[PDB]
Amino acid sequence: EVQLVQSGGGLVNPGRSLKLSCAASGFTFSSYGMSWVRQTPEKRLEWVAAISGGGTYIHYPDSVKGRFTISRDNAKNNLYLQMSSLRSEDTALYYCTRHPFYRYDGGNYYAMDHWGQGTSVTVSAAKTTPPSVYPLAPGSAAQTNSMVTLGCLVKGYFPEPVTVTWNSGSLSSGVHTFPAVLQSDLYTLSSSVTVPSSPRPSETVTCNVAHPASSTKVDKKIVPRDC
Amino acid sequence: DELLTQSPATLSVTPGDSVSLSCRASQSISNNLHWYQQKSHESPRLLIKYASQSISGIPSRFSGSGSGTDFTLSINSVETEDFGMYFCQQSNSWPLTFGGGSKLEIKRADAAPTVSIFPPSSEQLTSGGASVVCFLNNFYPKDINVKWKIDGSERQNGVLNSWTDQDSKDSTYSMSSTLTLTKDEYERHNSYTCEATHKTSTSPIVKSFNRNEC
Repeated sequence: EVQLVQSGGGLVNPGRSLKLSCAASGFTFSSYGMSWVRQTPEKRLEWVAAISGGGTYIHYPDSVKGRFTISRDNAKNNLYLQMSSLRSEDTALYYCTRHPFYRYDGGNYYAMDHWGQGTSVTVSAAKTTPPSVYPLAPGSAAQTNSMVTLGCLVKGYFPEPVTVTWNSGSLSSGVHTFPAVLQSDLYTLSSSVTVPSSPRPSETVTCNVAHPASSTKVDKKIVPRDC
Repeated sequence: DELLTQSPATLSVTPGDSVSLSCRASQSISNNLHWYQQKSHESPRLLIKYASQSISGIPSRFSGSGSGTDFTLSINSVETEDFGMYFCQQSNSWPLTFGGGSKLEIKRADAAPTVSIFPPSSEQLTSGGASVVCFLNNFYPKDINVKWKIDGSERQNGVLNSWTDQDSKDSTYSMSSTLTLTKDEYERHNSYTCEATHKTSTSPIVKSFNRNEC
């Protein structure tokens, strides 16, 4: 128990606003101080706001002071972060975290002993564009083995993320999903799968892509064919 | 504003070796130092409370030591479950600050990539574009050099690479290399080559295809 779950993250233009939520469970919420922490793409951890078991005594780093507001609802057991005046640099994963039992033992410290899963917030002017799904089949010419490799290119989409499964989640082993790379405001991602060269054209290999942002969903058969 | 300076930044270890991660502080901050562990695709975890005092359910293998400007996290035998990023955080004074991070990697034997090359889809081709893709699979160490050659001459223009993080199964890395051409420039050259130069060999591993079809 002691579960924290963030929601509300998404694509925002620079200058717009977003409101994040964090649901607590497994504890008596009003007895604990919580904080918001953001992880940046270059993998750094930065603290952005603290809030007490009862409300009062909100703390901010100089950077956030004036744009973000940390709120709680001790009733509905929800922590909030209201972001405003957003700018590109606020792009990152936001995590809600809780601090150890808060007592008036004459001022003490604050560790973060439980953390959320994060919500992603992207500040960008780029527009939502769904992906193009292309099948990568190998040339039935003269491979080297008992195993054949197959792929799918997910191209030209915005923003992240996309979900890519093989055979609807069935084909689990021999999958490599490569991290998306952003170029000219659109991301491109690839996924590869290695299956035995017997179940080849015989058994159908399909890659399932979903890009929630565009509410897009493509099912693309590959069957290791003669090109 | 405290500065926490973490050393080393990167570090490869043989499962078995003890390691020491340092977290220096620009100021005092006595025991107000805490250490977190973040595995791949997971959230940070509390490990060491006040640079000595662990939490629980954590191995005894992890030791937190220090007071003042220098604090250290000791990991006595390195195990596969143990590789990820390690962060120190100071609670002493607001604004709470963290240190850059100490990435740990599993040093394994060297391994040659299995490369496969893929011509543009005929689906892609309608839309006027051609992406030629090479996968460089399960190699170690990470540093690999990939070059595109069109009819023999090196092509720099239009390439986008993507490396995976270290695998949890066997400690390898993977990589996708994409070259993007227009159908027009694609229908004007004959041979597509992708050459990978890795530690593992003196000769570049090369995989090619000739355009042609049906």
